This record gives sequence, structure tokens and C-alpha cells, in this order.
Amino acid sequence: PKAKIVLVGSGMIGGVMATLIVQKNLGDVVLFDIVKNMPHGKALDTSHTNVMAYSNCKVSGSNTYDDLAGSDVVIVTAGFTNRDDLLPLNNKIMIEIGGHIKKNCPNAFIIVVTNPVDVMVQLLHQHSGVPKNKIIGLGGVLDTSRLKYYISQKLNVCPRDVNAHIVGAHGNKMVLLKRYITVGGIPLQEFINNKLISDAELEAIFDRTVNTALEIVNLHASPYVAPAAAIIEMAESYLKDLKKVLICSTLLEGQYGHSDIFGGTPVVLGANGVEQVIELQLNSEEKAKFDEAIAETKRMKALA
Amino acid sequence: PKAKIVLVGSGMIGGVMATLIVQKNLGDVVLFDIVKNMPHGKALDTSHTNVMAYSNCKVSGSNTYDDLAGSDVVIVTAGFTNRDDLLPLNNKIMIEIGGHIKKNCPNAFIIVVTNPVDVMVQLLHQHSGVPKNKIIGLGGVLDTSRLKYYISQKLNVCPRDVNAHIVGAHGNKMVLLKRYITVGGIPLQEFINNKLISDAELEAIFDRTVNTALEIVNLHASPYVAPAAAIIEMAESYLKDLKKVLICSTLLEGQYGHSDIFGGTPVVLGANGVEQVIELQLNSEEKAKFDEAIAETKRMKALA
Amino acid sequence: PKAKIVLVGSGMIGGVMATLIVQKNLGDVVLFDIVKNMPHGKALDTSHTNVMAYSNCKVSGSNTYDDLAGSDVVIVTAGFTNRDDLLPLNNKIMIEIGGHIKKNCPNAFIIVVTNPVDVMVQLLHQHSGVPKNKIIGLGGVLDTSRLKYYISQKLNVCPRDVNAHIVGAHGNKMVLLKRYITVGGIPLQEFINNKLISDAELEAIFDRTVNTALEIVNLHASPYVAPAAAIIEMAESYLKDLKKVLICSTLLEGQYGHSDIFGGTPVVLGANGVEQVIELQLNSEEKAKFDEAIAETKRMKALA
Amino acid sequence: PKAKIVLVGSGMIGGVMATLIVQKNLGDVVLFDIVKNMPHGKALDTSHTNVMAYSNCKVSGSNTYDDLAGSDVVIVTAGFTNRDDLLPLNNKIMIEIGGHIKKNCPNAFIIVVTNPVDVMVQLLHQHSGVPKNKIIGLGGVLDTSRLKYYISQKLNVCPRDVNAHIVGAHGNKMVLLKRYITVGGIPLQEFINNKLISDAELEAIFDRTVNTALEIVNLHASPYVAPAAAIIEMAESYLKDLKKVLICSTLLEGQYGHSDIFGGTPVVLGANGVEQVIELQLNSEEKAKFDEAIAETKRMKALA
Repeated sequence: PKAKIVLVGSGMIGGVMATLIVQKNLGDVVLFDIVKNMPHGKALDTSHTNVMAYSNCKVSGSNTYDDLAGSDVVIVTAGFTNRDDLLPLNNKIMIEIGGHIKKNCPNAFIIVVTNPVDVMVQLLHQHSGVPKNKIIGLGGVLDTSRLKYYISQKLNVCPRDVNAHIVGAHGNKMVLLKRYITVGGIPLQEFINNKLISDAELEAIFDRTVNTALEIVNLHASPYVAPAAAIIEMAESYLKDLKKVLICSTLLEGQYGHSDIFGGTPVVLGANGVEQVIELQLNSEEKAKFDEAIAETKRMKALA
Repeated sequence: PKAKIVLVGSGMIGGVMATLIVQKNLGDVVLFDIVKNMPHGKALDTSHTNVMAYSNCKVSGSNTYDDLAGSDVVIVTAGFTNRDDLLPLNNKIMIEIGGHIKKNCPNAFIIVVTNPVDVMVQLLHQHSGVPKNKIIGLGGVLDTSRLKYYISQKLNVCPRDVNAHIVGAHGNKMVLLKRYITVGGIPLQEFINNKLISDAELEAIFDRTVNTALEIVNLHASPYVAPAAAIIEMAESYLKDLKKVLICSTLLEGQYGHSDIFGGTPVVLGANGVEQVIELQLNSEEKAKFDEAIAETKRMKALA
Repeated sequence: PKAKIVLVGSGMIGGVMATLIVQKNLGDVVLFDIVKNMPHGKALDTSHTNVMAYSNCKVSGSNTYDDLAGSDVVIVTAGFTNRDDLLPLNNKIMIEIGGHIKKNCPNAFIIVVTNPVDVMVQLLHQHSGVPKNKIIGLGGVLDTSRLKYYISQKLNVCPRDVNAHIVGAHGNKMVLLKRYITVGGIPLQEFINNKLISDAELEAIFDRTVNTALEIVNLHASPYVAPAAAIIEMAESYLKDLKKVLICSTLLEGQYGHSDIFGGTPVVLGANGVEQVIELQLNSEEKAKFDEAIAETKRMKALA
Repeated sequence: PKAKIVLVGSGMIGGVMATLIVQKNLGDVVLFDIVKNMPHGKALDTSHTNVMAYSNCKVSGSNTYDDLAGSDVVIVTAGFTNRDDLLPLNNKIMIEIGGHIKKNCPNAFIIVVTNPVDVMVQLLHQHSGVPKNKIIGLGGVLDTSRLKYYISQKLNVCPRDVNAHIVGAHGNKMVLLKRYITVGGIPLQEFINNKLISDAELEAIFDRTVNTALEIVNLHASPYVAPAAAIIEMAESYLKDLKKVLICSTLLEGQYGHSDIFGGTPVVLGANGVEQVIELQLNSEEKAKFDEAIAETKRMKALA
């Protein structure tokens, strides 16, 4: 019957995801964490919103890895966050989690959030043994939400009506594709030609998109709501078989001249997991930038 | 408090609109019609769905034009449907309705559905005296829903993820812009280059889009659900101040080289009605087609 | 993946159900009917609302009974509508439909609408061979929606906040239980004691509830929106495993002193179909009325 | 146009409320707090979910009280949390906030969360000068959500289908009314008679309801999701004119033999704020308990 969604890590992102799953009645939720009892407390709190939301999703905490058994969807946020130093430690967490996925829920659809996400997703893919269409990493949905939002406020249009592509990787080497931005399905260049938005404003918006997490932390907060909603958009596309075109970290098998590595690109998410991998027909200049993102991913992969 | 939505015409489209307004809790509804008591029957039926939908919208019928008083939104579907012969008769209906709008609800936001919509909308604009940003006609949201749906089924992606533009007019001279079709924000030409869809399939989809109403009637049905949902998407964008980019019939003041006439183009719909009129930067070939659509509109305008 | 919902009968109720399923993204829909091509026309129209609704449900028509194969949910509205004369004819339709359910989708959850529903549901249960927890008839959700709505308008409270029970059967012998009416969970008698509503107003509301279909038809309309939304509330409770307490026609095995017959009572609808049959602890006066409803059901059963 | 919702206090409850308002597209949000820049960080994060949620709500932070100007709805969570010692300090915060409400948004609808809520709500009512129908305190929606949820899990029914009343005050002296609990509109005593639930289980559920916040904190968490969703259910009932029957802290003018004090009771919330105050017809035993709750409120009022 209902989907079982196990959230491996019950921190701030985990809490908002659980909240949103009950709001949308997506399925039973398990808030798993290594910290004793905390996930039970959050689960209990969150379970009462079933009344207000008119839903019927069980929300429970867990301090045991075998509660992954029966998982339809597994969302990994667990991990430590000399950033390079944390690579091996987080690799160890992916290993342990991957062994339990292979044993307890080999058919689950896996979403990795732990940073560097393009690295951690491939590690978990390797340690869990799941098919390449059943594991993705969060990146482009979150990154493009900022880009799309900022442009929509300049243009005074509904945020969803702006569409944009950010590829290669999550993080500071993300590749923003100015050429692939649209507003109500209309190329953004038309709005630049009409002076509704300038290139210089768009340049500032790009830098702000790239540095948004830093901007939030400099304001004495931490990004967890947008990330959680972006993760749930991806999870919901799988569970409801929406087949939405969402930019995620996925195994590259030749696209962009790249193989044996995970990178961000538009994919189609449906009941079969990653049903399609869409390769944008980038020019040599966008390609060069894509290469830089992949190289940084490889560099960090080599230290894990 | 709640918005008051008066539906002038309580036929099949009127019935589905009332259904959808209660489903979405948009506002109180008045089902108005010249036919005695029928709108009361439909309203009564529809009023009970408040229980199932968890909403609180009053739904009442009306056989009196002064029930337009206080209208926030007015949706006109009333009219007869030698098609040219009906022009003057439907003009007479717009006149009568327009006099009551001027008198009873001059500040209402008006959506005209009655065909030929690009003609009837301008007539009602003239007889009602409302500002040009407060009256639009249904066209492109409905026409592009077919185009977007058909392409999404070939491509196996979520229907909303395909975006397309159909301009000029509603009806057989609608202008389909192949160049402005995107899939997940990605130009459709990329999918044609990749052989995921061919030009010949797209040619068949275009003809099917243009002839969809005829196709439904040849199948012994009549199009009323899609039209109703498209009308409600437009009405909801106004009421909730969504500022969605929606293609509607609106007064052209120079765009595309055209003035003093209504034609379909992407507009932004928010709390100020038509907040923006977006002029696509068409080439001479798309422009020529746009001209043909406007000329047919003018031809029928001259017979009303 | 997605649920497959087959609507056996593609008339007015069928059309609104298909509309609501796409609105709520419930599953793929098959509009089946004996009439050539009409279900194809309605399906086509309805399929375009996927764009406006942000959903991804396939909507197709069918003139073939084997399209029931794979059905998760089957909703029967097909039938002719000297009312006693139609009993055998509608029994013949249930027979034919029941043989195809047994052959094509024996594990489907079945909702019968065809009138007299308490009769037709048992007939289809017998001819289809499905388990008693997998077949129900529409009655109390629809009947109580009117009662709950009318009281909420007198009391000026949200319609869903009024709860009421109507049992025994659908139709003119429905049993309205004044004692089981609540407002925000508070006994209705308190509001009568406070003079917020009188017994005489409630008496008029009861008669109006019983005669609502007649009232709609006397107003030159026909009840199909409320029935459709009530059917979808029931279907959605099954599909999403909501476990909502909904009053439906179900097999009585001793409740109310009655066996081997279908009658309306509160049931719990979840992933296991009818998970619970709730027997209200009626007094002898409510019981007598319940008996009269069952006797009329038996009388019509004997003529089929 | 859109409602302006000012959240005075941008902590954990404030963050979830902002999240839920964008999810439901309720209106523009201001996250106000005395802490420098933090509300800006949370607002920024939360603003990006407009893309994922298909909504268009502005979300901004504020460190200035005059941003209350134009507020339609104001939700107060600000305050320190020898508990008696904090009374005067929180009274000082209500004073300051109340002066700004009177000056900047005298027509706003106010929801107070700060504890002891039944005390703080009356203080803010007095310092802000707003009409008694325009200020309420959070209590019963939150408290009954636990009670309703726990019973629904024992009974295996949808959480919303259980309705219950907790009155008098929020906090340890809350009055749980066993007599006013229903399941699908059916008295809970019927389920006790049928042995579906026992009195002893219900006794444990009552104690758990009363001690839920303590239970969450003993589990190393803190209650903020349920409280936030309960606050939003109340705010949404006002904004959308739902007229839902919700138990809130409101000015008592004679009900239950009590005056000049705020206490929890079912109220109707619509566009006119508190449209109705429903007085339950309690017996002398429930009344005695209600008195104890009011006395504790008065005791703490006298120390502020």
C-alpha cells in the first residue's frame, strides 16, 4: 500500500522533509538518525500534523538501520558538514549506509544529499549496489530554484514560470547556462533585448545563485527549507510517476564526453527511477565549464 | 472577504468552472443564465461538494442580471454557437451583458469565452467600458494545452514540463510557433536533433492541435472540460495574484504591428489584471501568419 | 505504478469523476461505455487538463470490456435510469459487467452507483465473485453531504465541520439519524437548546435532504457533480489508504439484526477495502426505520 | 491584493509557519525578530520554495517593528520560554508589540502563541486595543491534535475523523472532555461499549495528551511542527473565510460562568475574526475542571 520513506539523517533538512511528506500525504515516514531518541521526538511532533493536514501518514523515529527494510525511497542527509578532511569520514558513512541498503532495501529509490553530493552519490551507488537509474543526488533543483526565483522577482512573474538549467555539479563549480533560461517558455534574451532585464543584473543574479548558501550563513541562518522542498519534489516525481524534467546528479555514461562519474544534468524522474538522461547540446564554452565541474568532483572522489 | 465570481452562461463549461472553483475554494459562485431555474439546479448540486472538498464557497443560480453587482470576476460563456450569421446575434448578447457590467460591476475582471472569442472580447470591452487590463479572452491557454499535452505523451515527460506558444487568435487561424516550444526549459529542436521526436510527428501534432475541437465533436463529444480548466487557471492567476505568464486574447496597442484589435499573446495575469503584455520577437514568417489571424478577426468584427 | 481506474459508464457522473481524478492526480483513467466513440471524445477533452492541473494521469476512452484488465478500481454508473421495470434490465447489465470483473480484474476494488444502489451492489457482488470487503455502493456520502451542507448554512460554519449519519439505504427510505448529527464535534442538540437552530428548521432540512434529487430535477437540472465528488472521496480513501469513516452500502452480516443483504452504514475505507464495518447502536425507533429501508431493498431484489 | 502576514518571532515555530504559508500560497510573509539578520536568512531560504510549490508569496525578514504596517494577520511567538519569573518579562514584550499593533496595524487579526498563552493573549489584547473578535490564542487546536491523533491510531481510522474538545486553558490544567470525543461523527462511548478501545487505554491517552510537550523534550526534541500547523489552520480559516469550528483562547464574557478573562473554547473563525463563541453545555464536574484552569490563568495574570 503506502510508500515507505526512510530519511537517513533527522536534522533540519530531515525535519522539513517529514513535514512536507505529511502535508502532501506522500507515505509513511521513518526519521532515522544515530542520535538517541531525537528522531522519535521530531516524529512524534510531526505525526500530529496529520490532523491539520487531513492526511494519514505514519511518522516514526528510528535508531536502527534495519528499519530501512521495505523502504521504497531512501533520502540520505547524514554526514559531517579543511572540508577535504571530511571526505573519507563521509565516505565511511556512505559505506555503512550502502551495506544496509543492499541488505535491507535493494529495490529502493535513493536520493543523496550529503556534500559534496556528486561525490557522495557515486560512493553510495558503488557501496549499495543499486541500479544506476535508482540513485540520484540533489543539486540542480535546489540551485535553479534560486536562479529562477531571483529572475522572477526582477521580471515580476510567477516563480515557476522562469525555467533555467544549472549543470555539471552542485557547489561552487556549478555551471549556469544563460542560454537555457526561459520566462513563460520565452527565451530570456528577448527580455534582455526589450530592456526588461539587463546582462549586468543577470551577472549579479548568477553570482548570488552560486553564493546563496554562503549568503544565508552570513545572515546567521542555514539553508534547509529549499533543499528539503527540492528533495521532496524529486521524491514526489518518483512516487507519483510524474515524469518531471528535473536536474539531478546522475551517472554519466558518455554524455558531455564524460563517463564513470556522477554529474548534474536534466533527467526524467518517474516510476522507473531515472527514466531518461537528457544531454544538453552545449557549445564548447559551456562544455569547458562542465569539464571543470567534473574535474573537481574527481579530485574529491580521489580523496575519499 | 471572499471573491464573488459570476459565470454569465451556465452550460457545460459553466458547470465545470463552478465545480473547479469549489474544489479550489476560489470564491462564492453565481451561475447565471437566461434559462429559468437550471442554474439553480446546477448550483444546488455543486454546493454539496463543499463537504467533500473541505471548502466554503457559496454556489447559487441566478436568472437576474443585477446579481453581477459586486462581481470581482465575470466569465462569459453565454451565446449562440453559416457561423457568420451568429455574429450580430452574439454581439447583441455582449451589448446587453456589457451594459450590466458597466452599471453593476465596473471594477470586475472579465474573461470572455464566447466565440469568435477575439471578436467577442473586443465587443464586450467596448460595450462594458472596462479598462483594457481588466478584460481578456480565452484562447492560448486552451490551444497550447493540447499542443503541450500531445508532445509530452510522445516524449514521455510530465505534461506541464512542455511549454509552447500559440498566438494571433483562437480558432482555425491560430498561429503555432514551433520555435517557441520547450521541454523542461530545453528547446524542442534538441529533441528533434536527437531523434526523440521527428518534424513529421510534430507536423501531425500541430494539425491535431488546430483541429482538436473538431476531433472531439467527430467522436460524439464536445470540448468543455479543458476550456473550463483553462478559464479557471486564468481566473485563479488574477485572484491569487500569481502573475503567471498565460497566453490570452488582449488589446493590441502596436505589438506585432497591430493596433485597435484583440489578439492572442502571452500576458502576465496578477491582481492588476493584465499587468504585462509580452510581445514575442517573431520573424517575418511567423508575423505573416499572425497577420492572417488578425485579418480574420477584423473580417468577423466588421459583420457584428 | 499508478493506479488504473476504470469507469464503467461514461455519462455525466463519469465525466466529472474523470475530471476530479486528473485534478487530484489519482491514477490513469479509462472512460468505458457501450456508446461508440463518446468516451474517447470525453477522455481526449479531459486529458488536456493534465497541463493545467500539473498532473500526469492518462485518460482514455474504451468501447471494450477487456480494458478492465489490470483495474485497481472499478466504478459502475452504467444502467437504465415504472422504475421497477428497469430492475431486471439493470440486473442484466450487472451480470455482464460482473463476468468481466471476475475474468479481467478479480482483485479490483468496486464502487457501484447504479440505482437502486443497495440492490445493484449486491447483484454485482454475486456475479463478480469479489470478496465482500472489495465492493461497496454509493449512498451515505452523497446523502449526508446535503444534510451536512444545509445545516452548515443555517449555522454559518464550514460545511465539513457538520457531521451526520444517514443509514439503511440510498433513496426515499434513507434513515436520517437526528441523534448522530454534530457541529465541530459538538452534539447538534446543544445548538437546538441554544436556539441557534430549531427542530422545525431541522425537520424541513431532513425532508429537503431526502428529496434533493427531485428538487434538482424540478429545477431543470440533474444531480451529477455531488455524486461524482462523493464517489471520488470513497475511491481516494481506498487508493491513498486514508481509512476515512464513510457511510456506504456494504454487506450486512448481522449488524442491525440483518444479514445476506447490502445496506448503508459507516465503514472504514483503506488499502484493504472495507477494513471495518461500524454498527451504530441505534434505538428501537431508529432500528424500525432501518428495517423499512432493508425491506424495500429486499422487495426490489426479488424483482431483479 | 495578497494578505500580508507578519510573524513576530522568527524561531522554530516561525520558520515552519513561513514554510507552510508558501506551500499553501496564503500571502506575503514577514519574518520579524529582534535578532539581527537571522529572519533575513530564513526568509531567503524559504523564498526559493515558491518555485517548488508553484506559489507566489514574498518572504522577507525584518528587524523593524514598523514592518507591521499593513499587516492583515499577526502571529506572535516572541518571548522568553521559575517559569513564573518570565511572566513580567514576557508582559513587557507584549506591551511593546501591542503598542506597535495599535499604531501600525490596528485592523489586523492577531494570533498569540507565547506562553502562558491564555495570559499573554489577554495582555496583548489590552495593550494593542484591538476588538475582542480580532485576537485569539493558540491552544485547543494543538492540544486536540494529539488527542485526536492518538485515538485514531488505536482505532485505525483517519486522524481528522476523530474529533475532540479540550477547553479552559492551554498547558497542564487543560480540560479534556471525554464526553465530547467522536469518531466519524459517532460518540466514542460506542467504541468503548464494543471493546474497540477501553477506558484504561483512553486514560493513558489523556495523560499522554496533557504531557506531550514534556514527552517530546524528554526525547531530545522540541514541539514546533504541530504548533506551527495548528497556527496556520487558524490563520487560514480567517483569511479564506472558512468558518471552521476551532478551539482557541478567546475573551470569555459570561460563558462557563466566567468573564474578563481569556480561556479555550470552540470558536468559529471567518473573515470577521471570531464570528461565534461556542459555549459547551458542560456538567458540574467538567465545569469544576474549567474553573481550575481559569484560576491558574488568573494566578499568572496577577504576576505579570
